[PDB]
Amino acid sequence: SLAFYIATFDIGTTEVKAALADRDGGLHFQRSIALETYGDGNGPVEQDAGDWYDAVQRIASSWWQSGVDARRVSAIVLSGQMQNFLPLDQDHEPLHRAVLYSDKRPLKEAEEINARHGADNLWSALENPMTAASILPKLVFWRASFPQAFGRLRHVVLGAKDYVVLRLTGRHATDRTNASTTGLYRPKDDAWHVELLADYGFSLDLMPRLLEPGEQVGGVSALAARQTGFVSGTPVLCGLGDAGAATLGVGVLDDEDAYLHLGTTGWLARLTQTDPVGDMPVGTIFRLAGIIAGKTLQVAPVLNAGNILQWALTLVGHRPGEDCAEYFHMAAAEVQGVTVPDGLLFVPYLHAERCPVELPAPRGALLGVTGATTRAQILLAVLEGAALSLRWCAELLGMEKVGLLKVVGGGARSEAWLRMIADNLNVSLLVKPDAHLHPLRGLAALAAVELEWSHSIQDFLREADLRESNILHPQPCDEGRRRRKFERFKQCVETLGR
Amino acid sequence: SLAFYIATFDIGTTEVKAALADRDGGLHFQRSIALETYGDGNGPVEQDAGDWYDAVQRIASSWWQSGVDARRVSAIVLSGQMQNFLPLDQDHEPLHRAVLYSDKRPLKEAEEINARHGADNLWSALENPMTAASILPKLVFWRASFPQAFGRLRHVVLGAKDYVVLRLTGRHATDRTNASTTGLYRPKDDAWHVELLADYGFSLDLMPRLLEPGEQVGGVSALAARQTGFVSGTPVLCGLGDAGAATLGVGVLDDEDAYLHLGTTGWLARLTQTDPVGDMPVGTIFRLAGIIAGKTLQVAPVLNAGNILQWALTLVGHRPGEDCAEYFHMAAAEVQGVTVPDGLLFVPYLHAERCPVELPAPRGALLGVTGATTRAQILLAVLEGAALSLRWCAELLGMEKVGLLKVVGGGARSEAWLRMIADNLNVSLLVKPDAHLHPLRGLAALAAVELEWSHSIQDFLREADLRESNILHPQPCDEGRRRRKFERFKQCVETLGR
Ligand SMILES: Nc1ncnc2c1ncn2[C@@H]1O[C@H](COP(=O)(O)OP(=O)(O)O)[C@@H](O)[C@H]1O
Ligand SMILES: Nc1ncnc2c1ncn2[C@@H]1O[C@H](COP(=O)(O)OP(=O)(O)O)[C@@H](O)[C@H]1O
Repeated sequence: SLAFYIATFDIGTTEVKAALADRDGGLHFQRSIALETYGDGNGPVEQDAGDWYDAVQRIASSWWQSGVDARRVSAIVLSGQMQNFLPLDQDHEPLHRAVLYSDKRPLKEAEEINARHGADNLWSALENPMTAASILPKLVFWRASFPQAFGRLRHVVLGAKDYVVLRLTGRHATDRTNASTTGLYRPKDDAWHVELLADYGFSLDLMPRLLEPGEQVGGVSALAARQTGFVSGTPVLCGLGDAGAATLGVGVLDDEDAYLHLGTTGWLARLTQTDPVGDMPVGTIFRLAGIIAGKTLQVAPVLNAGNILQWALTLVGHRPGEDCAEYFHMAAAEVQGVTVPDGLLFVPYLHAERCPVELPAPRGALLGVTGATTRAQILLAVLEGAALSLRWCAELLGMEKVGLLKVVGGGARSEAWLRMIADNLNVSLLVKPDAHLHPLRGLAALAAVELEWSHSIQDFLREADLRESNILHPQPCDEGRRRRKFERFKQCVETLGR
Repeated sequence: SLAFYIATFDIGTTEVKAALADRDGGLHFQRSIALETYGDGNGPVEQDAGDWYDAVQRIASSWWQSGVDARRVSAIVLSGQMQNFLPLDQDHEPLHRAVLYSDKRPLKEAEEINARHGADNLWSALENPMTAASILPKLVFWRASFPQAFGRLRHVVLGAKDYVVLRLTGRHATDRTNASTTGLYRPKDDAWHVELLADYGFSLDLMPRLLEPGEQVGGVSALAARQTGFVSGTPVLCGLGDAGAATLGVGVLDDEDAYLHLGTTGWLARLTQTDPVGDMPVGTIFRLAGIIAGKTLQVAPVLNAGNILQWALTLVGHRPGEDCAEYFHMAAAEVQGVTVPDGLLFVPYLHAERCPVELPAPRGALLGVTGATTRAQILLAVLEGAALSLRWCAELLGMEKVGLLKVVGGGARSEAWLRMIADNLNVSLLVKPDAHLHPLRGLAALAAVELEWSHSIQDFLREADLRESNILHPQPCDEGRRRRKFERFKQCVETLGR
């Protein structure tokens, strides 16, 4: 016999990762192409969409030239950045650089939209945040500044991998998981928010068609075949937003499954059965549809995360231009066998925050310092404080029934932090290494089901897994005492607001 | 000719310092005897009074055996600990260990006294604090626990050097500066608080006679001559409390002269013309009489001072048993050329405080931390925060007309701190080295006037001074901006109180 593969891609924020997936869950011919970002962190966060496809071309070229036969690639499926704004003309050419999710320039427009429609009405219909990062504001903001370009507007792409899917098949579509993030989509009606788009003079024709991740969008076109070297007619599946693929990739499949992304920034996620939406949160809470039939990923986005620890390296003598390796090492060494006093408390919002609280301005403090306070206790309180933010998020997400938390990211390198998190959230943790491959595993599994390589996604992931860890469980604690420090921690955030 | 000398002593908290003073302001045959303190910092702070005299004997012996002729000693004068409680019997023997000023065990008794008499009445009459450290509470507390000993009570010594003066002459006296500290003395009537002592069943006979520092208490008695080797009849002057002698010693003589003691703990002092006492302060403010005719030293006692800096060495890696030298060095190096952000604020009450605020419990915090905050900025903010406490104290003392601040103590070793203090208090500083000799210079000068060696104290100090510095002046500042950070600093202390 001969090997067949699924071409998997992630169009991520800083790079494009790819691999050819065999039926046994093996990921081969792994590739990585770096993408540039524009804006220098002064407000704008943009990319040239062509770079994404350019990246896909380069990877496919490198595959054929590495002896891979494009006919043995039985399907193409991608994940990528969610919540983009990308305006295209009639020939599918960008009218503007892609504006990324982290761009939040349109403050006044989001304010207006919320005022005009009612925040409770919008929340009630979208089940998600309407903020400066949402697509409607970015679209309004753009129409006003570029009226000519706007005249030529024909399509609005809302996820990075959707553009590449467009380049490949010539059809404009997206997944419900990504749609959720946009603040343009109604989960309950399963449709774009018609009256809201019409009220601002935007046609439905601008919207992509909604598709299941496993549905075929179309086949690779003759032209795309010439551009990439894929075989014309090779199935291109819809795929899904990277949050969806990453969580699928690590086995987040069942009710009360949960996930934690601990990078420079982070997010905590709880999968559950789709329920009637509750009252507006006083903390940005996403509810992503479409990852599993009948289930919703409840996500709390965290802006102060692994960056809190990174900051604290200053405490052990780190300076602006130095490699951080030796300092993470000292910090870990120093907090060994240390205990944090009930009175010592670190509030970790060194940057503006969304969850668990809206803080447009930082609120960073070290409280309860006495003469007996050591630097080691400080370092630890930082981890504790960061973990208390996380417990706050879990409380918002309703995670009291979650048994196990899948953890990814560089943040998990702090053994001391993990311990803080398990203990304070009172949940077990399992670390999942190689976070860059996760969305690819998820995609490969959904593709495998569609190709009839496997009966289910679950079955697929569990096999690759025999291919290759000990769960970390919480120490026993004075529930009630950890709980009192937790409430005080809440009172401190409020009190620091004056 | 041949040298004549004044025997000067300071009966301090941790040691007895002494020297023979010539007429040119020279201090010779310097001695130091260490004293032990009992209580292990668990509440009690006591010493054996006999140790004080024992120390004086040993020093005088060492003088005669070093070729000094006791007849050339023309007067004996001492300073020492103020605000002691020392109960003696009819033979002048202690009925209890001397209870030092820092002892504050009698919480309930001070509370009772204040309730019974009115805090405003007491303040109005005593012009000083009535607290657990005051002599009346300690006396009540002692009578209740030792009724037998109390039956034998005949004299109550209120300053350490007064006991030694008692051992030397056989007369019981004290100075008005020390009397002030006791909460038993009425400045305006110039007398002990009769109704207050009588109301608690204590006779006036227990009180020492009030004397000027320069007045002769008596001559060395035959017996004391045998015990010490001094010449019988050698004048023993009354002398004064160490705060009085230390400030005299450095030239604090004129209205709006000021003084700063920056040790582990500290105090700030402003000399001014005796005025009608104002309303009770919400911050422990002493008003000491008797140092200069018609003038009053206004003192703010600080409990968080050089100990704040000492604590901060933890930040640069200091650990419990290590020598501190190299760490003070790094901290100084690290804050060089650094600026403290207007938003970064350190509240330095790592221990309970009296001035500028009553804080029975610590209130230590680092506020306004952002991601850009460095350790160096932290170190500096600590100094700034400590200095802001000091500015608060100056504001309480009414120091807006003070031109120059005489500074003593190990605290002054931080060049960076001095700069913070000058800038924030907006006053010039002059550091006075060898703080242990200060009370001796002061005593020697007052003695010199009495012996007709010099026409005035001022004249005396200014000469020794030709024997041997650049004043440090404040940088120009946005008054108004330093002032806004100062007010915020006040608001933060209150807000941290919940
Ligand atoms: N050696 C380490 N030990 C502890 N944490 C680490 C270490 N190195 C990196 N980190 C953490 O990794 C975080 C970023 O991880 P990462 O997964 O690359 O997220 P991101 O792609 O968002 O920057 C940092 O903020 C830091 O706290
Ligand atoms: N090398 C130094 N540099 C800066 N400050 C110093 C240094 N060494 C000692 N100190 C300060 O000295 C203070 C104590 O000084 P000191 O005059 O002996 O007062 P005390 O007798 O009350 O303990 C400490 O709290 C510390 O901050």
